Amino acid sequence: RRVVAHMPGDIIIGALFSVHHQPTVDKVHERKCGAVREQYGIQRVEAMLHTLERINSDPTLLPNITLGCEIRDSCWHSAVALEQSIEFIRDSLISSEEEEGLRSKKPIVGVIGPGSSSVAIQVQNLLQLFNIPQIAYSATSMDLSDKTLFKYFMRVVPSDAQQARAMVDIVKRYNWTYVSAVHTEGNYGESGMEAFKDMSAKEGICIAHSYKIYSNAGEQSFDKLLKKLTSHLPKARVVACFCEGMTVRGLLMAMRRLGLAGEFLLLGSDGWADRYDVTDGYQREAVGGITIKLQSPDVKWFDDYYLKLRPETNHRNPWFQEFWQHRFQCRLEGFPQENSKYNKTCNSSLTLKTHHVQDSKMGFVINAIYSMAYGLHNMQMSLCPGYAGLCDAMKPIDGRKLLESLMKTNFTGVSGDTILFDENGDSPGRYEIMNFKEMGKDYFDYINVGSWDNGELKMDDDEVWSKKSNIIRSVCSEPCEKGQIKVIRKGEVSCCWTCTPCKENEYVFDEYTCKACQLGSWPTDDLTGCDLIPVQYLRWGDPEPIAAVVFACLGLLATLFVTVVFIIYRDTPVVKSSSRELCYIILAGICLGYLCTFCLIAKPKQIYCYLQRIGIGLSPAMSYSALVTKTNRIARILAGSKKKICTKKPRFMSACAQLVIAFILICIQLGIIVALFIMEPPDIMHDYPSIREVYLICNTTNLGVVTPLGYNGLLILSCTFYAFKTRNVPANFNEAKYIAFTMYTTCIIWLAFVPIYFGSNYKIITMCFSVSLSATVALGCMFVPKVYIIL
Amino acid sequence: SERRVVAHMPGDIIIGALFSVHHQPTVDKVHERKCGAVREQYGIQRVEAMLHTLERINSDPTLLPNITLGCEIRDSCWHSAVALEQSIEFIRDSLISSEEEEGLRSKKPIVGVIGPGSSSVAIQVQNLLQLFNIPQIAYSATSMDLSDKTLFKYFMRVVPSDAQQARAMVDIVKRYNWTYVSAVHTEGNYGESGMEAFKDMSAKEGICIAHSYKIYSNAGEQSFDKLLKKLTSHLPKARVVACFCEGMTVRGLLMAMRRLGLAGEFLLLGSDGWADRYDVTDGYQREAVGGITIKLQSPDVKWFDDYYLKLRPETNHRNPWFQEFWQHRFQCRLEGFPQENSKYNKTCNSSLTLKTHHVQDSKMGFVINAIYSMAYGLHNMQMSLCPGYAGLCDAMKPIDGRKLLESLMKTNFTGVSGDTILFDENGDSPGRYEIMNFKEMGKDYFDYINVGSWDNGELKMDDDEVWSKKSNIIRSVCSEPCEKGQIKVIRKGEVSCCWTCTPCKENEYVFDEYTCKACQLGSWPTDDLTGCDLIPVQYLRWGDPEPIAAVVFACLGLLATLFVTVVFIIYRDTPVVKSSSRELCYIILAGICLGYLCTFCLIAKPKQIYCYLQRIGIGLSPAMSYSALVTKTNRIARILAGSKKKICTKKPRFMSACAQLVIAFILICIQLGIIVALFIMEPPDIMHDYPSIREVYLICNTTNLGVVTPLGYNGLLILSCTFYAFKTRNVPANFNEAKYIAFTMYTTCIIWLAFVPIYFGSNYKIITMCFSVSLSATVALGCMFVPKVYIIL
Amino acid sequence: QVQLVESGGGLVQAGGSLRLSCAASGRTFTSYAMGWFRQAPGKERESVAAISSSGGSTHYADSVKGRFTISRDNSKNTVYLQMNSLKPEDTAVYYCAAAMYGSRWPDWEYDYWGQGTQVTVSS
Amino acid sequence: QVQLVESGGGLVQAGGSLRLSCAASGRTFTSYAMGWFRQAPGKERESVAAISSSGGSTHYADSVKGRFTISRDNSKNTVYLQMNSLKPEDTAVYYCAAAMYGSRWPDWEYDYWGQGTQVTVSS
Ligand SMILES: *[C@@H]1O[C@H](CO)[C@@H](O)[C@H](O)[C@H]1NC(C)=O
Ligand SMILES: *[C@@H]1O[C@H](CO)[C@@H](O)[C@H](O)[C@H]1NC(C)=O
Ligand SMILES: *[C@@H]1O[C@H](CO)[C@@H](O)[C@H](O)[C@H]1NC(C)=O
Ligand SMILES: *[C@@H]1O[C@H](CO)[C@@H](O)[C@H](O)[C@H]1NC(C)=O
Ligand SMILES: N[C@@H](Cn1oc(=O)[nH]c1=O)C(=O)O
Ligand SMILES: N[C@@H](Cn1oc(=O)[nH]c1=O)C(=O)O
Repeated sequence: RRVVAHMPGDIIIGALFSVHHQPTVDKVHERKCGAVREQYGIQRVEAMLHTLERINSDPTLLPNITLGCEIRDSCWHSAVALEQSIEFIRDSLISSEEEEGLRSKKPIVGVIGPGSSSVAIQVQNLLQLFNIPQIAYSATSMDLSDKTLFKYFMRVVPSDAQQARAMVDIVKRYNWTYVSAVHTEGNYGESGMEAFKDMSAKEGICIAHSYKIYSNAGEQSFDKLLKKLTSHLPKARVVACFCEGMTVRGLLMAMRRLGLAGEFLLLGSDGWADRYDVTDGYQREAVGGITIKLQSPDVKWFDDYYLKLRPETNHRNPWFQEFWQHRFQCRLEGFPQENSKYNKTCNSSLTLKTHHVQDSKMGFVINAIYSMAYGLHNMQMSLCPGYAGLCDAMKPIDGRKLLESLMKTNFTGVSGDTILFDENGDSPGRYEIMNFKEMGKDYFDYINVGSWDNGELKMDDDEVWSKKSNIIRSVCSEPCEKGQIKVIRKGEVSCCWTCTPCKENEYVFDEYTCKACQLGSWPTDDLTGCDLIPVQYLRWGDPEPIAAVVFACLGLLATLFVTVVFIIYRDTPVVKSSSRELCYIILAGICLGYLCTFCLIAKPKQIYCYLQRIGIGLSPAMSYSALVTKTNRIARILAGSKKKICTKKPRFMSACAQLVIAFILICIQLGIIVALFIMEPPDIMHDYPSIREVYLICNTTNLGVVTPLGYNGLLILSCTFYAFKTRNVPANFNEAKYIAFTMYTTCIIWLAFVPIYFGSNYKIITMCFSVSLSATVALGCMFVPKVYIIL
Repeated sequence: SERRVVAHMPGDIIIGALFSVHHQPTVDKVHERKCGAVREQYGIQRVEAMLHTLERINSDPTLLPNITLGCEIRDSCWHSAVALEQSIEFIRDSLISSEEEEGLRSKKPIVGVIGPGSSSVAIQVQNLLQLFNIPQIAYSATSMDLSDKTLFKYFMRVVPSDAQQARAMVDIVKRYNWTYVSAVHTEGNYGESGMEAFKDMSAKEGICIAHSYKIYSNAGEQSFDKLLKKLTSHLPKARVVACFCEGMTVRGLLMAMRRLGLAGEFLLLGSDGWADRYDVTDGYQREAVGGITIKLQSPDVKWFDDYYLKLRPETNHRNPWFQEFWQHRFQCRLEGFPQENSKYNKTCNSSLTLKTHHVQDSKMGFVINAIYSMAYGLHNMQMSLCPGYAGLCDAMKPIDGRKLLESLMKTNFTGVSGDTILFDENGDSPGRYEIMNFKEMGKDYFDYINVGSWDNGELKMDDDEVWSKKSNIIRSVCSEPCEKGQIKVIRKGEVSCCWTCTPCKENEYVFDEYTCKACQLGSWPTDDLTGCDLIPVQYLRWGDPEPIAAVVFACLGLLATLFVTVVFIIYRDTPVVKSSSRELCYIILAGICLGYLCTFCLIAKPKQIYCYLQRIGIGLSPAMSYSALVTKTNRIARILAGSKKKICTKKPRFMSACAQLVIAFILICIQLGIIVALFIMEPPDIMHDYPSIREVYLICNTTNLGVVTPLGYNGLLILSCTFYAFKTRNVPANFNEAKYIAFTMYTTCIIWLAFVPIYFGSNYKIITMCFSVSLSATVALGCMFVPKVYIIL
Repeated sequence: QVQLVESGGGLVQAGGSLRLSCAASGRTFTSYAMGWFRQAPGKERESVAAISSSGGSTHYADSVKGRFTISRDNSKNTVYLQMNSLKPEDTAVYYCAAAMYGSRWPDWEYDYWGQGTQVTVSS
Repeated sequence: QVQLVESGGGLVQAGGSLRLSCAASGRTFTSYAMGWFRQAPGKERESVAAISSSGGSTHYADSVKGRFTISRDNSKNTVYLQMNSLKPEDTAVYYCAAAMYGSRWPDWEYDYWGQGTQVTVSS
């Protein structure tokens, strides 16, 4: 049997305070509670007793009304506090069985507590069957807002549904990406971790592996947790804990028992906010640890009341003797609670203020007790207006009217704060964030950092680490994005990706794929768009073909040097004796060849491709139409009159008409080139030999240059047959010998042009090279010995 | 101030029960805790089963003689608060027994309860029960978080956990190609634990889940149609919904499927929440067609068949709900019966029976198994503590619950199907499963039909039984299996089954399902793009057929060499050859024949000695092909610049024509020493070429200067022999031999000018090489030997 | 366990009116039908009237059709009987009895009774 | 509440032995220390013997130090006092008392009492 801490009165208010530690394994079926708890236990008890001292002395709050109370232990465990809840409603059960035939106490009008989530969820299920409203002080789990399911439950603290938001904002602000997370079993940590991993994916924060563990785990079943957390090193450096205090202390104990001191940071919820006892003895393994806290100020009343409490004076608290035993480790000689296991009997000069740690959440307890008090006060003001004390409207007290009073309470807190709540029994509050770090050498301390309210996360980054180079960011794959390296995930976790560079044909179209560009379009420097590369237009000429351009200039100078003594100075009797149109057509074809040389190094526009097609088809046609007239003028004397005897005269009876006959062969190639102009217009075309290499050409076919060459090739053999025996005919200073030598020189490069143009990759300077080579020797072997010998 | 109605039977030993008599309360009624209408097949059927079971046990001389087993039955209504009220109604006597006792008799305390029939309500009830040592044996609490005997000491069930139902559903969706499923689970920790086990065992099998959904079984339609609006957004991607929901939730889904025109839209898989329940399908049965579900296997009970049909409302005097059962299932009032329910009209005939549309319950054999388990547990307590007395002696007065637990954990007996009923150290009795399907047997005749069973992974089913067709409903697969040995798989990062397809390049091969590696230089990917095979070189030993014309042209050059040497070497009647030096024409024929020999020594695989032979034919054969000509070419130089024509005051020759030929022999080895130095500075070895990725060649180690170096000396020798034979073109020596020599050099120099761009610009330059060699060798004999020999014929 | 208390009896004139009351001490009163009995001195205990558990279906003997009016209250767990046309052969010892597990009325099963009451109708 | 029952009184020669028994009601006996008193007729009541709540720390008056032996039982919720070296001035009305919120012995603030017993020691 447990021990109730009762105070008599007219109106009884129950309580559930965690006096002792929760039972370890192989003791939970016995339900034997462990040692006492100094700061969640008897401190809360003396707080409640002094609060009822203050309320029973207030003439404002409930005059002519005495508020009794009962306090039963909870021991953080579902079954223990469920036993004590049965101990509450035992009177309400027997009040319906002794009543009909066949007085103990007054029934409890409303409880306060307990101080976990899951135990409170267990206790309400008994309480809502007897209309007994519950006001909590630390039940913060977000599955307590369901007033459809939980009608008679209230708390003066906000839900942890925004603690997950604040922890998400903290790990958002410090570049965290790939975290670990443990949560204690029972639906505080379950609901908190559920909200956290629901709000992590909205912020894209990957989680390594969620872990659940009881707060009663032995070390053989506890060291597996650090063995599983070790397998994310140095990948996951942070552990987002929702665990309660003994679980975090178990983690620190296992970190010391595995040599992992100072290994990695861990973030916690309010389970170890100001609790020095979860760090004492293990404090080197918790250094740098950041956690949050539901914000609460200090209570000055309890400071001066609580230090003045002596074990020889306190006659209403059953656990104060064992408190005095345990926190000082001594026995007492005459006191009734001996605990003679402790030696070294205490001095009578001891006090409480030595190493006094004021509780963090105990202002909320006083807020809850005041909430019950103002609720009963509002019941009095709403049902019994004209009487001081309990009249016959509250005999007995209905719990539903008490709920309607309690849901609509407005008053001022112990810090003067307006205490009120929604239609869910959740009073809003603010937070504070601390860090556990080395203040002095062998002097470790919690220290405030910053607050949080509705997303307004205000902190101090230089306060933490005293350094802007912090602990290793829990990021799986490093940010290898350089505008060139894509990101490929393996499919398991969206933050453990692989890095891969993209090709020079490829650009970063997206963070997960690289698109290739178009034909010839080239990716830019950050690989986002497909820029272009300009053509090699070559108007001013490449400098080694500039030598060929100056060579064609020298060909024009040789043309001038011939025409200065051939066209104007006509003292030569041989030119006027024969037809002047012979040498005129020779000079015309040669000058048009050297003119079409310079009409090739240009941007290939429409009319410029027309000019180059003229220079490619008609200029070799007219360059040979230059020669062929005077070449086959000798044919009408050779095959016609005396040398080759034939019985026909294929000529006319006039040398001018013989020149008309020689004029016939000119337009035959011109008609075919005009037909090629009709069958193909001279237009611009682009070339892309490589991806980088960009050119602009004309629409040139393979047969487009063979077609002026296919007719001119047979004409070579025609003029060879027409001037075969003439090489031994000494006509006009051996002119036919130099003509045969000229044709012999000429035909070789026309043989050579085809593989040197088809095999090359440019064939355009080869073209003008071939034109000037065809035009040079025909004048060099004919005009210089004809003119210079008659000088 | 509402009170329920206990269904009690007196006896010496009281056994409680929690049976779901009524439906669970809807919203805006749960705070009043007013239960709804009755439940025909989870309710009063179970009640009459328990009452007839205690009839059979109270008549058995074997089980507990001299011992009467009373019972109390209280409603549960599937709800935590209602059954928690009834649990308080159980332990009310045990509470007052510790307060009336010390100064300051109602009933006997309950020794053990049976039920209830959910998971979460049972989890609520045990927390009261383990405080008073009262053991609980369940019949449908199947959730896997009930094996924690550290936490739940006084709890038992005769059914297996749902931790293997998730395994069986995973095996079902594994067997029918399912990949991207949807899943809803009811709130409360039956569906929570089941869906947790399912989505824990899905990723082990790689089965992606679209979105898990939770919903209460009390959801109104305004908060229920959002569930189908969220399930519609996976169409036709997710075609299957793996339900762990209980029966009213599945019926709510079918009601919403009818109320949105989504009849026959998509299949849904369920757990045992709607296994044999016709009532969750009645009225909505067209929207559930083709639906597959599982069932915890149980046979029929023949006893309850004959007992239950013989139950009349004018006879049953121990069941408080049987009148309202008779009211509700037949929709009538009764005139003289005490429970009127006058809201119903059309008063029932007195000829009615129960067997019309009788549906035997699926799980009610387990109820009888649980009651027998309590009976054999008390029997083993009697045999272990009170051996020599028939009845309750003073060892069980009162009964301890811990001794009852030690008895109950070690129970072995035979089931109603003769099955050995026993369990582990966790209170979980093993069993087997059956799988059914809800499909159209007859027109307007829909029925559950058995398919197959399951035990320890041995999933035996019948695929042709389902759909009557091997072309089934659309497989819930997100991205189609586009793997063709050529198309890689790229996931977007969200879900590992919704990937994108991408073909890989011809340089690329499938090294892995998520990346394509490129091959090496010239190595080519195979047909399924797994390994990098090779492509052979163009060795060209037998020759390409258009260079075969050049090979036959070199054969004709050898034939011309034979036609010259047949009248130059043997038939030596020519006075001009014996008058001059025969070694002149001998070196000419030697250089020419070695040129035409090195032509054929080029079309080969480039080995080490073969590259040596081709380097010989490339460097020394043009050297010796000109060393052929240059001796007789500059033999005339010692007469031209020496004696009379070009007067010089020195004699750069010797006093013997044989010694003049020795002087002409000097210029031969000068190129040979430099080519030997190039052999030292570079050995003739094989090299590969890769112009394209596909194009593979094998060449010799050839430098650009390696052929210019035998040409750089030979180019200046052209101008040297031109200066040495400039005026000789007008010197009529030996039938105008110097004229044909100048014409020969004029013919010769043009192709040596032409070779450099036609070799450097081409992409093969190897048939150009032998073409140039034969062109250099042809005209030097065609313009010199034919007029010299034919004119003296 | 519900016990019944009859009240309202005594002398009344002929043709008058009277209202008997049957209080029910206990819970679950909504789960019971109610029945009435009377017994003349010397005669047997005859059945009088009945009401169902949900109300609505009331019942009367053929001798008292239209004259006696039954009523119930589930707020206070009490049934009544307003009587009319009071005659000297109605001088009897009235009884109030609760019921459950019945058949066609009059064949019900009555588990409880009350202390009874006495009415004498004079002339 | 916890009630106390003294037993074991009667006549004895001096120098003998006797064993008093203090039976206790209630169920929270493990959370109480126990105290003893006696009062001779015509004299004052004196604090005699004491034990702590967890046992171990027992207490004896120096008039009875070493002669009386206290003991307790937490299984049956009963303390005892085996007395030795009996003397005729031990004739008194023995009392058994309990307390929870005490100070140094003999200041324990006893909140319970018993019926008592009568021992007379003759010569
Ligand atoms: C990391 O966080 C800082 C501020 O907390 C921010 O300036 C920086 O951009 C973050 N790093 C990256 C890669 O976004
Ligand atoms: C509490 O708030 C309500 C409005 O919500 C206001 O009417 C009332 O005056 C407030 N009470 C006090 C004491 O400020
Ligand atoms: C689909 O399942 C069948 C058998 O159920 C199996 O033969 C087939 O290989 C599966 N499909 C794929 C793509 O593996
Ligand atoms: C039940 O099983 C145990 C072993 O587990 C065996 O010893 C015992 O004989 C069995 N009982 C029956 C009735 O078969
Ligand atoms: N307030 C916490 C309870 N709690 O756990 C601790 O470790 N300390 C502490 O107060 C909760 O919401 O569950
Ligand atoms: N056995 C189920 C309970 N249940 O839900 C139904 O819809 N039917 C049914 O039996 C469970 O384990 O929770």
